Amino acid sequence: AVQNVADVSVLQKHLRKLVPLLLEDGGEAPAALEAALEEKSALEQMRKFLSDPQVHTVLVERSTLKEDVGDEGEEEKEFISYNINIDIHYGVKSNSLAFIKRTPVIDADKPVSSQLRVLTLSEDSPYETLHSFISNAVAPFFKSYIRESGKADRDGDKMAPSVEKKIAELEMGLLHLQQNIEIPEISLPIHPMITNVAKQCYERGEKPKVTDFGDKVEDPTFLNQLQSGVNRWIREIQKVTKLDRDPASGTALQEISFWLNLERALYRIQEKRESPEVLLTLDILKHGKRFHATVSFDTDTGLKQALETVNDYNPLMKDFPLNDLLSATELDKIRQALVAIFTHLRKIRNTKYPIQRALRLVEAISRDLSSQLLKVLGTRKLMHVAYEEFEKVMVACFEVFQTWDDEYEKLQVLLRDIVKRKREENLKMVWRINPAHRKLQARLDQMRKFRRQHEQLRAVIVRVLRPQVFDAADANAIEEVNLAYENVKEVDGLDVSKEGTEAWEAAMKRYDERIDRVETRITARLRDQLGTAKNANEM
Amino acid sequence: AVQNVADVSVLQKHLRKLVPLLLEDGGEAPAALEAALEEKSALEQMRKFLSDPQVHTVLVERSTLKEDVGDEGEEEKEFISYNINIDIHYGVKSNSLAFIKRTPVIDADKPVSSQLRVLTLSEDSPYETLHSFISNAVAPFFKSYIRESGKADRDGDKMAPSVEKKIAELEMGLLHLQQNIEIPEISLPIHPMITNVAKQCYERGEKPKVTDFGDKVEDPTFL
Repeated sequence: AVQNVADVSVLQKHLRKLVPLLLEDGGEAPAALEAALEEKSALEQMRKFLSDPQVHTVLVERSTLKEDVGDEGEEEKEFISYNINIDIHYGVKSNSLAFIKRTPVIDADKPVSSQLRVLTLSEDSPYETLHSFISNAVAPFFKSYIRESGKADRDGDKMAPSVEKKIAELEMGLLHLQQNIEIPEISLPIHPMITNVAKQCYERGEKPKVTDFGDKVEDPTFLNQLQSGVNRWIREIQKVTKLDRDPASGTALQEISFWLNLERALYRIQEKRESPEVLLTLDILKHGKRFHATVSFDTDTGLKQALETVNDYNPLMKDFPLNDLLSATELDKIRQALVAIFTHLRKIRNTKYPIQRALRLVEAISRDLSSQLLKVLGTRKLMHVAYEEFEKVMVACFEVFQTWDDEYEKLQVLLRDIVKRKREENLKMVWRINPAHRKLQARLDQMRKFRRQHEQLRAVIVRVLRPQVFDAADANAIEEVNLAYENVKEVDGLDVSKEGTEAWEAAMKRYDERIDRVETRITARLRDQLGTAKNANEM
Repeated sequence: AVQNVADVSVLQKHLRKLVPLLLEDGGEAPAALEAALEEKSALEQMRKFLSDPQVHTVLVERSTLKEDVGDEGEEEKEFISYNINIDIHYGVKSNSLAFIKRTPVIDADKPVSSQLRVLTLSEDSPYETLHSFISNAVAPFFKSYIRESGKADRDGDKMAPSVEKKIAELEMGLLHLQQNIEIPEISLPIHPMITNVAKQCYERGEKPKVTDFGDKVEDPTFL
């Protein structure tokens, strides 16, 4: 509710004590914070924040500014820059603190931190952060709250279980979190003095030497700065190298993009650390026997085993038929690409790959198929596709689907071959894969059925419905069947909604009620025309 | 990861200097936080949380307990206590501080506070808690970044608009989550000794009357 408006001093001191540890493991309320923190620009902002019972967002940041300095000797300078915002956004190269007022007006007499919750910003990957942290912060908490509150006990309100289900839908629906951000390389995050000195020592074309750095070649502080910069670079490249998109929650296109991305990134970083600057930095730090940095660089590459992990190039062997599929618009070329990609998947046998990842990618390929064949059938315009042409295009599509079903069975055989490999290590043996195109195909196949019967229902009208070939019921029933036919023809087509199939089923049971009316009429004509004899028109 | 691990002492002292600023709004560490320091189970759970990268979540629950009273007509007092939680739980009348590693790898040289992620919760209503906090935490920030980072111009992931609709329907459902106070029936407190005298004189098969308490019927402090 609305209460007394808190003062600047109490919360200012609170945040001043809280920040420096959370920001740089210390600092004890740095003066750069207090400079613009006490500024009227921030002061009136926070006065409005406390007073207005409508704003509950704020963002106090402290960017470690990378001040580019043009003076000769170094490239950049570390800087401190406190920033004030009333809205929350991704601060670049900084972590921020947000404060949400749980009470629309906050006072100091009640605890400010009790009526206001604290958030701290992530700069490395804010989206992955926020997702994983809200999951781990609410999903078990909300489950425990549901259990203790007995929401399952009172069935009058059943929306809390649904909101738990949709929280789960969020948490398992987006795992990529805009993964594969395509970070191929960065700048050199090491000591700038050495880099610049070596730059002028090499632009002269005289092979930068040990002595030209002066005492810095053996200075303990200079070598420590080199070690810190090398450690920062090695940590950054480790972070970028350990990135690996989850095979699920994505697509085959995402997988191939990630594969090519990591390939080119490792290609460029295996050519970047070989620059003379890095070599001379390592040499002159080891000159002072800085062996820890050397062994870290030797062991913290973290890319070699990844290099053999990507040394399989049958991935591209499959990717080429994947591009053929993405370019495919006709069924024959579609299962030609399927045959090719199956052959390449059989060829993957000689290489090493995570088998669960491979199975997930196979399922992703199956649903990518489902999607492209769906757009193909939509292109074929089945909404009013003619009878015989519907059957013909169905024969083509269904034989293509049977070819891909044979491919699926051969993939199961390849999975048995995988298990033949797997007796080398004997890990988990759980397999479950099912493309949903089945249901699509399900609808497909059932439509075929009505088409068949409708053909049978046409000629007999000229034959059995015609009077010995009454006229009134004859005309009535032909109008019945024709209007019901146009109804079941324009009611549903390339439509993929299964509830559309159910509505079609209702339409066809009305169809069949007219059919059975015709059956009763023709059988009545039968029986009233019977009783004479057996021969020909009698029976 | 485990290459360098922050010590128990440094992290525990950081929490000791951090908690009172939040759960007392700038106060000083109480005897509950002293127990938190000395709680061997907490002492081992924080070590497991800091070391094991399998779980990056820890929760400290400054609990309020219904302290029994002997006063002259004044209801039972509340005593501040502490609880440790590797996982997270629905705390009741017990404030909570959650610490989940923003940086999955654990390094003592890396600033531990800048290696961790700080959340907190006071028990007023989980419904409005989750709704308002997710709203003012993700809506402006998420839409601001997707609009400003050029992702709205990137077709690599149309995942973002779908999850925007997802966030919106979270906020809708959680704001409509305002139905029940959820206070159907609570235990009736009188006093321990009267209740146990009644139970012990009835379990024998006898009706409790004024006589069983004996002297307790005319004791002004007891009454």
